[PDB]
Amino acid sequence: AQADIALIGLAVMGQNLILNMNDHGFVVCAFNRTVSKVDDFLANEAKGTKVVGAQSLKEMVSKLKKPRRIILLVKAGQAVDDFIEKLVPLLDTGDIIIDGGNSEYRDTTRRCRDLKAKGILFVGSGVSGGEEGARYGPSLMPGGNKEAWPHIKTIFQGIAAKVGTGEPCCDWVGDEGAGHFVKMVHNGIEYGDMQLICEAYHLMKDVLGMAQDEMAQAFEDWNKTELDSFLIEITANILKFQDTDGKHLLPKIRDSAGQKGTGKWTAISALEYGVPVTLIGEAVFARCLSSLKDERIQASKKLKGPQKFQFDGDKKSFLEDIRKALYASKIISYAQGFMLLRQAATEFGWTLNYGGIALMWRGGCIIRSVFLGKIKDAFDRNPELQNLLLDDFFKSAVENCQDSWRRAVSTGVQAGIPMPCFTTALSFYDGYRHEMLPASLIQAQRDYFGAHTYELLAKPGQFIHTNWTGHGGTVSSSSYNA
Amino acid sequence: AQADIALIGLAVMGQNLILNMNDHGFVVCAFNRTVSKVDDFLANEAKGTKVVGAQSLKEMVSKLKKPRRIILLVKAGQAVDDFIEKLVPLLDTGDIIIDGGNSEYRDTTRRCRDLKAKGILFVGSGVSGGEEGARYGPSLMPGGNKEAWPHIKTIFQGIAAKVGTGEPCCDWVGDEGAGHFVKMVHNGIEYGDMQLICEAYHLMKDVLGMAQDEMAQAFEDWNKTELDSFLIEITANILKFQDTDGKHLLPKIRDSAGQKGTGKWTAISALEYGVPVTLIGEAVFARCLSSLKDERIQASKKLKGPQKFQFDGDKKSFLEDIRKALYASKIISYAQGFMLLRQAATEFGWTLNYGGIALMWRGGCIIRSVFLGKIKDAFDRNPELQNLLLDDFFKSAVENCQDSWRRAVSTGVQAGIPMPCFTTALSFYDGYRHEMLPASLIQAQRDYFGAHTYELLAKPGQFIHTNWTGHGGTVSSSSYNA
Ligand SMILES: NC(=O)c1ccc[n+]([C@@H]2O[C@H](COP(=O)([O-])OP(=O)(O)OC[C@H]3O[C@@H](n4cnc5c(N)ncnc54)[C@H](OP(=O)(O)O)[C@@H]3O)[C@@H](O)[C@H]2O)c1
Ligand SMILES: NC(=O)c1ccc[n+]([C@@H]2O[C@H](COP(=O)([O-])OP(=O)(O)OC[C@H]3O[C@@H](n4cnc5c(N)ncnc54)[C@H](OP(=O)(O)O)[C@@H]3O)[C@@H](O)[C@H]2O)c1
Ligand SMILES: [Cl-]
Ligand SMILES: [Cl-]
Ligand SMILES: [Cl-]
Ligand SMILES: [Cl-]
Ligand SMILES: [Cl-]
Ligand SMILES: [Cl-]
Repeated sequence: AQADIALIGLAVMGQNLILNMNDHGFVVCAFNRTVSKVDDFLANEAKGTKVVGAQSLKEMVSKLKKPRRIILLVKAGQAVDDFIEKLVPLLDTGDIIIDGGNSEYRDTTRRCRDLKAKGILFVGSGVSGGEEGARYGPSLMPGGNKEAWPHIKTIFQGIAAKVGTGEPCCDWVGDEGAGHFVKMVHNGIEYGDMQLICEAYHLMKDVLGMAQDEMAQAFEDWNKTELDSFLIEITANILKFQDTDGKHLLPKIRDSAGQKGTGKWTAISALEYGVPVTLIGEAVFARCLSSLKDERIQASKKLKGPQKFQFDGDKKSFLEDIRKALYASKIISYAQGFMLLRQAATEFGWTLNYGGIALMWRGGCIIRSVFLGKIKDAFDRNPELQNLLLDDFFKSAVENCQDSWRRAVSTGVQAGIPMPCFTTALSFYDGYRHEMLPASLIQAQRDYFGAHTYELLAKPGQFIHTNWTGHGGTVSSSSYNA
Repeated sequence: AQADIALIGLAVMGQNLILNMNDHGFVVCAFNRTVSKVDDFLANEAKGTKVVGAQSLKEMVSKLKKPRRIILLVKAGQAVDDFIEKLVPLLDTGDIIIDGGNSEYRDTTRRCRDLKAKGILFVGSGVSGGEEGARYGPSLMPGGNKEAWPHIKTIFQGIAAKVGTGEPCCDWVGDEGAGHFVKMVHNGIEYGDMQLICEAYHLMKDVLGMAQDEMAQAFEDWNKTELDSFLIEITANILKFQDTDGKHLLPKIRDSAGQKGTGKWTAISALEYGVPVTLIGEAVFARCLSSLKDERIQASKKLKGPQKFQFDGDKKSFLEDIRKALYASKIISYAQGFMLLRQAATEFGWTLNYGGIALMWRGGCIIRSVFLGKIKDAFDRNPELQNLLLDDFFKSAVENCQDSWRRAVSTGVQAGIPMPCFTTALSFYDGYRHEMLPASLIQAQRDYFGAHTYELLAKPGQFIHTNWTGHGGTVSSSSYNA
């Protein structure tokens, strides 16, 4: 019983998080399905550390101080269940397993309940920050069996990104799958932000005809203002980056985006619970569309765009327009994200601290933005805040960007530039701010062909069927949603 | 053994389909969970028919000619499984159960396999056309256990809508859940169409300031050309329709769209299998957004739109623009739908006849369109057609609408009119026709923060990790999708 904690999984996240814990003075026992990788790790990256290895689960468990604490950082899915099944017979009541991978929240909820019945404390925790964050200070979103929290708080908050006054970007999120749900939403917002950034870049490149380094500079400048954020920052660096041959690397890269599930899950959750998280939807679909690379090559030969477009305006003015469009859309991204969190708390009874979640994102986090503090403030003033757009800071920002936003989109449309996210964000804003929508026509159509019934504005809750054609029956469908 | 067939479920679809079969000379045994409704039906709507009723399943089954044929038209979900469980003990090998409701295809696949093992032939069939279609001639999309097809073909094709030369809008779709899958896609396309129509109506109302009856006329006119279709037709009727007090009915209707699952399922399937069916996604979320009626009233108080917009152009010219925009977007809706069908065939091994499916939609069907014949022709010319937009008829149509399309959207944007479907449709067109997309930047970002690796254009399939920051490690994540 010499090791403070064990970690399973020796890819980018596992190796780096191990070294982080080591640097903070914790003895860590490393393990991996492919056992050869343990030795390779101890002989290289962990060469001069306190890290110890195991050749088997049995051995790994035996090295742990009680209550034993084991972290899993492996590919999400069956692998996590595989390890749990093997560990349970080796563990004692009160022992703790922490899944730090990108697992679906429903899986986490299930595992949490199963293991609790067996006396084992299960934590499902989101980890943000990628390689760098794992190595030096990640954002941690722990949820599950809170009985575990007291036994992991010290390590977790110990290694977590610290901000300003030294406050850790890691606090208990809530019960069962709450941690992984929050992490899911984190990735939804991330997907959205990345896609919007791509659309800005596409406008800079193809409407304004800017050079790679010129665009790098634009992002670098944007990073000093309201758009101050991790993603804007690295985009600037990416645009600057030169390959060993002196040419820029980005233009050499294949334009087919991968995805590993979290974005998709966010969109699916939104659909299942009826939350209009439109940006994430378009972001995921945009990745799918880019995957059709071969099709797009084919299509580019037959489908023509706007034939006669030339940008005849002030490039500098339009660049600023792009900036403001990006800012407003970024705001919608986050607002939708928080709508989804609020909906989850309602669906599952999780007591989520929205302001707190915002604070956890200030460091070691992919969606770190200068305005996360503003989000916290918003929920402080009004914990029941129904939407970020209703808070003054965000309402004002969007109001100030609105003109530029519409200008950028209209121009984009005229130029033939794909802006799935810019447009969906604006459509959402325009939809959400409208007291009357044409959805009443949808109701009329449904009642007309399917007898689904509808309600009058003047008396909501009472459903009616109308004999639209004058030749229909009286027997209608029932009024229900599904 | 006097009845030819039984049907369970006495709401709009069931009552009407029973009367349809009765008119074609088939003796039908009616049943329902709430048995009192059986007698009510025989005493009223079926008062002068050959319909017979049962007071129990046992009694209903005993009235059927072998092989026994039972149709289920009840609310999708558990209720279907409930009846199957109760029926199986009463049935003989070779008997046939037909689920005509809007069931999820995965449920249908499962039921089909389970019952096959028990000697019972299961058909899952989509039914289109609503009340009027059920009553006089529906589109029928039968799939499941093909051993049943010969035993139901006569009745099914008998009551199905007939087109032109008298060909029935009903043929065998494919194995297991294929029928219900096709039906799901049908509803996806339908949701998309309806939402597009609402957006055109919104533009007519709020940009062009047209009167109800004037807009009614516009749709009536549009229904004579390329937009000739069921939904355009009924929209014209709905706009004209006056309540008992002489005022138009539509403006009295509450602005909150319901949904019963199929649209949502389509979008989810699309996400799960990586097909960019963007229109259905926006259509479903638009309904969700409309449901936030109370929130929208609140938001309309705080969130301002474009302050200084006045339409200063030719109304007639812009009305035509809207028409062309609608047409192009409608085309995208169907194109996306068939991409999903193609994907399903691949995923599940279903041998789907795309042209045949288009033909089934020509009558008694909510998405009846004048150009369904064109879709059939396209797949005739090229059964491997990867996308409708690649066919000359559709390529040309979109090419001719393109200008008006962008004009409509750009104007809509400036006026502050929500166009989630118009804009997603156009974004998708612009994305799909582009050989190069900014997705390369997403790949760069992913590799930069998460070491997800990427490929070079010049050598696809070989994944690389780059040390973007110059201070990172060599251990990356693995390259995989999920
Ligand atoms: N309405 C349309 O235009 C449309 C078009 C095509 C297909 N469909 C599908 O066809 C099916 C029938 O649609 P519909 O609109 O006619 O009726 P519905 O409103 O969807 O369902 C009402 C029928 O389902 C029965 N039912 C509800 N819950 C039940 C339960 N728990 N156990 C047993 N029976 C139950 C009701 O029986 P009780 O009388 O005892 O309550 C009634 O007979 C549905 O699956 C629908 O999705 C609908
Ligand atoms: N990469 C990131 O920037 C990022 C950021 C935050 C969180 N995460 C999440 O954290 C976890 C680790 O991510 P990662 O990128 O470091 O690695 P990864 O590529 O997602 O997974 C590789 C690790 O999982 C193990 N593994 C794969 N399949 C397995 C199976 N069937 N049974 C047992 N182990 C299996 C591998 O073991 P072997 O060596 O034996 O093959 C290896 O240790 C993932 O769940 C990921 O979603 C990733
Ligand atoms: Cl991640
Ligand atoms: Cl605490
Ligand atoms: Cl050609
Ligand atoms: Cl339907
Ligand atoms: Cl045949
Ligand atoms: Cl106010």
